[PDB]
Amino acid sequence: PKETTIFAMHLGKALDPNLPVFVKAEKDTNIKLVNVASQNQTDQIQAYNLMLTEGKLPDIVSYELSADLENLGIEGGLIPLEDLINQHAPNLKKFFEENPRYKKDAVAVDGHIYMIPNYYDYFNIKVSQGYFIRQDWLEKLGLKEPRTVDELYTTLKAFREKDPNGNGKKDEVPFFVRANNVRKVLTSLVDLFKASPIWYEENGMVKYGPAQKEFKHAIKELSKWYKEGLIDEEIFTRGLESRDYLLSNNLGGATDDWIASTSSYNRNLADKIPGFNLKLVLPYELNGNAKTRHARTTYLGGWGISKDAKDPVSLIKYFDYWYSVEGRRLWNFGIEGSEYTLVDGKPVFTDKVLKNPDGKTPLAVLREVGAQYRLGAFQDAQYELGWASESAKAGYKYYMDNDVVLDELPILKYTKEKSKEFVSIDTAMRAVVEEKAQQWILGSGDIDKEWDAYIKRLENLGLSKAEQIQNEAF
Ligand SMILES: CC(=O)N[C@@H]1[C@@H](O[C@@H]2OC(C(=O)O)=C[C@H](O)[C@H]2O)[C@@H](O)[C@@H](CO)O[C@H]1O
Ligand SMILES: [Ca+2]
Repeated sequence: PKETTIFAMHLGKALDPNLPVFVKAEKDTNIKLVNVASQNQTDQIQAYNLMLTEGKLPDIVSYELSADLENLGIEGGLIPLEDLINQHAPNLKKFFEENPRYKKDAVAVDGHIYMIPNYYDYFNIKVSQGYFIRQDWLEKLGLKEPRTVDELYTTLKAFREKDPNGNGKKDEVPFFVRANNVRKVLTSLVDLFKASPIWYEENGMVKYGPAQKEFKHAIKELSKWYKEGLIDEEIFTRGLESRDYLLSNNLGGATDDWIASTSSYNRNLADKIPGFNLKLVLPYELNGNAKTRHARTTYLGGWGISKDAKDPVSLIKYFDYWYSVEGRRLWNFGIEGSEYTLVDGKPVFTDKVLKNPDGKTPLAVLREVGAQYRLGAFQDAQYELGWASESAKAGYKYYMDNDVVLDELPILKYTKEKSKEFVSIDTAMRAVVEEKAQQWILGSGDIDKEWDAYIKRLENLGLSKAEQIQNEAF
């Protein structure tokens, strides 16, 4: 039994090594994880920053912000992994050989690998979020499916004012989102208005979304919709249970969220809310613009081995376990005999996952056992297709066939000084954006009055230099 410290959080939860997935991994690898993040910590960014001041680094450092993680490597906090992989990680060695695009995500500008990313199965499923609306509420109110942002506005107003759930109460929450930080709230609100809360590419150039007039318009509109009760008054505080709560209580009318899990509610709530039909629609058009910037990335976050780890060989073997057939299946599907059984050598989920008696989504059930826990593993789309509804599967194709999805800007990588400065600027600007966007949407500040000063503040923090760094790396 090898006791191994780790910093690991995901979706606001510190990794619990007693979860079934990690107990099995412990048996198979003899690695016993001990988290340095405690169970009452839910802010991964603040926890990571605090962790950096605590002295000795944990053996394994997992983090969702890969640019920060790579900077830690460049500074010597994380060790290079490439020799460790070549000598002791045959599964990872093979994975990088077979997948050059994925290998590119793991290699820093200086040629070292400081982290193993958590890869999506991008070349099998590359869409992410889509727009959903309560078709049964449309039918009840005699309304057509809205196809433009103005029509959405009018439709949401009808949801708010005309009691579509039929209970005589003004309790409807027309548009809602699902998030565990301010960035994710903004992400699922501003795409409506063809804005972006992050960096994006435009004709060969890299631009900062929150500095654009499209973002100003998005926030100004959202402020109006907020005041009129068309978007959830609790958007910034409701947290990751928002969708579960608002749909299961027949309050929510529309959202922007991941296609498979959001599609699971029709079956999930069919008995509880007769006629419930939360239906995928193409992104609403804004003056003819039919595009969404919601796309799956090749990876999200990653983990590395710190300079303070006593036994890195043992740890790279732990990293490698997740790329074995059995280890990858474990990460993706949970435990054989519990979450799935093998049928002709292929995992098929059980009723526990597919027909959960407490209305948990299939993905929610899988996360509860430690499956899909973001570390540095490789997702398998067969897991997603294994619980996705027929409507979800048709939905992927709907979005792809209609060419509405714009690829995400890959995370750019820089040389050491530029990387340190970019992350510093990017982080400082993020704080300003998230402060002002809340103030403006909630009505405590006036965006028309304050926008120019906000832009000057971003510039003061280094927006132009960040723009230059981004475009050199592009
Ligand atoms: C890597 C990871 O855990 N990503 C999180 C998202 O998970 C995706 O969610 C869905 C879905 O249909 O809901 C399908 C994908 O298979 C799965 O990877 C998602 O939970 C998101 C919510 O904000 O958070 C990501 O970190
Ligand atoms: Ca009502």
